[PDB]
Amino acid sequence: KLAYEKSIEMAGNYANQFDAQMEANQAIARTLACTMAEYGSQDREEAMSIIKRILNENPQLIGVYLGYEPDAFDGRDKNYINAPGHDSTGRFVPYCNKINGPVIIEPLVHYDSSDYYQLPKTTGKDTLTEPYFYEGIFMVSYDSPIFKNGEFAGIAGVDVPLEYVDDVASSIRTFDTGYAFMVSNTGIFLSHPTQKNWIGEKSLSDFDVEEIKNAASDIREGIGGHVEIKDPITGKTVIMFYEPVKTGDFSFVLVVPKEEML
Repeated sequence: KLAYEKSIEMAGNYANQFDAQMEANQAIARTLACTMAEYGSQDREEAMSIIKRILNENPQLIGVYLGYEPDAFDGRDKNYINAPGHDSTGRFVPYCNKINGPVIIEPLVHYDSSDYYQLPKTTGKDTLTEPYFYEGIFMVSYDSPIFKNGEFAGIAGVDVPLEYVDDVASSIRTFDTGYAFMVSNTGIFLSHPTQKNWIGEKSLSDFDVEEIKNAASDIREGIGGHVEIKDPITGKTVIMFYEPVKTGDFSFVLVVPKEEML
């Protein structure tokens, strides 16, 4: 009980440690969105220089981007069809990034259907995607709607790689063999000390174990808690403590062998 409470606080502590940098990342996209909502100068090259500077000043990001509705940045998509950083629409959709090493700007893709654009568009709200792999890079995307004259004009977003999560989480130790990992709001592993292959690929809700499914429900709803999980075949019990990460309701999880705690 002294053991559980201390573990509850430690999980909460780490959850908020990860949360802090996420709030900062979210604030970058949001402030870029506020700024572009007031931006009347219509200078595409200048807007691409602004996103490239924000990228280069934030080493924890891998992409900074804007994507606009037809003609909503400067009324002139027809003049930018297939220009550098554009596609065949001429919409202003520059994705400034260093996914492949060097910084380049190429057009966003799937903005007519993918959540990073469509959720801001239909909800009017800031959003954080679930984690995914793109071109070999494990990441999430934070996006904020740009409102011009009270109408949705497009989004400002930042892509955030998550490799550092496993670097940090998988070296956390508690008691004798207690360990830690982070998951996303739908329970997708962002880290794991031994199963690198679960990262980005498996979810808590995939485990055929009542207690783990129950943890994943709470996690989905932003709820902290703990469960006791007994392995009938090894006889070993662990306690799995999970505490919400407030930005996106991800979750920081500590797993502790019950005997070590008493």
